Amino acid sequence: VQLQQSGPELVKPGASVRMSCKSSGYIFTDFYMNWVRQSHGKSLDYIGYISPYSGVTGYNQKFKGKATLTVDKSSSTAYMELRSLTSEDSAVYYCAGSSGNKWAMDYWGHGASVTVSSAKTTAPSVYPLAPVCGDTTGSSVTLGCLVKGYFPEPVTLTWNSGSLSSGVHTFPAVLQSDLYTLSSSVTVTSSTWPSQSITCNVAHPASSTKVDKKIEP
Amino acid sequence: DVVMTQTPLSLPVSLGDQASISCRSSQSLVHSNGNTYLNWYLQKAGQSPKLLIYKVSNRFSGVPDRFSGSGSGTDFTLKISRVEAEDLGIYFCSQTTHVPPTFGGGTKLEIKRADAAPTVSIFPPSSEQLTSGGASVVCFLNNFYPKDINVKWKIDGSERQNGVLNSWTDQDSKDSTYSMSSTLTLTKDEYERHNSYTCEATHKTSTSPIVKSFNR
Repeated sequence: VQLQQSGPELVKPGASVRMSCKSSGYIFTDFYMNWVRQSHGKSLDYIGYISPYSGVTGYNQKFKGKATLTVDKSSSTAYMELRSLTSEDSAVYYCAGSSGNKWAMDYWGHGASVTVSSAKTTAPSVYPLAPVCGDTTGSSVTLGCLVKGYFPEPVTLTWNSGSLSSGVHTFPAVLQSDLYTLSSSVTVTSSTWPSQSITCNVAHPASSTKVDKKIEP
Repeated sequence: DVVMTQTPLSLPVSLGDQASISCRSSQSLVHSNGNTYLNWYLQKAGQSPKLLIYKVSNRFSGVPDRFSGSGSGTDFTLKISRVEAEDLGIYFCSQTTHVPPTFGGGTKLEIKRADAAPTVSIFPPSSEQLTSGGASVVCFLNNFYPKDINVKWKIDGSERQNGVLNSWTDQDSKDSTYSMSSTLTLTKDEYERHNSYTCEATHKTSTSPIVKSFNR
């Protein structure tokens, strides 16, 4: 049983976003469409459920306030509308089908991030973290690249257009205030650097940004 | 709200051990119609949850024989017989007995290995940035084990929090380590206002802190 869900929904605080889940798998199984929230990294909160084949709706009484459930049963579509949004609400939102005695959600949709920020597509500043005097671990010279200030996610940071893979460590993008930040390191033999180009290589494709930045001495 | 409590947070295993996970309730999940509604979910990284076991011992159609659950009333367990690689993920318990449905915190199974001390690196601000009015100092702390570290920044001996940004690797499928970045974002004038910048990693590998500094 398969479930269809919405795009990522970037919005600014005070928004009434709407997501839909139209299932096409569970027809005649007089089942429920479930909605669950997944916080940043792990935590889960139940929002509620709706029966397409009936119109039975119930909510966790604490989401009973920010969400509402709708179903255009014909269209197989049931919608959740998250009104009044604040920064917190930036999370994955999951759809899920349940049938019979189990009282377990066996078919979960694919999810959709509802990222909130009061900023429009700011392209990124990209800076060279040449080992400005960490000096040496003999072998290890670790260089870095600082992508800071973009919005929204994602970026594609290669190092030397794809043939520099081994020793790379890119860290997940976290949001400074409304804007993202990201950095990677690349760790090397004492003879590739400085002698050969280690260019950090950032494309922030949502804002047509492509930037190669050489990490020289 | 019936509070669920899964322990431990991180269960570190090696491949093919047994994995044992506990789930406790703030009261009986036995329903007034004899059924107990305790559910278990796996969420592998980058994917959604999936139904492993509903009603404490029933494998959902398709779950293998190595996952079987047990328990009653308030205390429940999942035992994985031989932890294959495709069993790594977050295991969450849920109770459907009372309204609202509630889930327990989650349990991450990470692969074990020895320790590894963090290879720290401290990075002065880039010239390009100083022209734009900013100064951010980055510490890179690579290839360590376990995932437990303390990083304190100390701008001229005195420590600093206001304005730190931190991010994390999960386990590397090469050498099962963790890595971290800590970016202290200052302003060009705070940077010019001060001289030595310290970055310190406290972790089981040194009793004495791992330190990394520079002066501008």
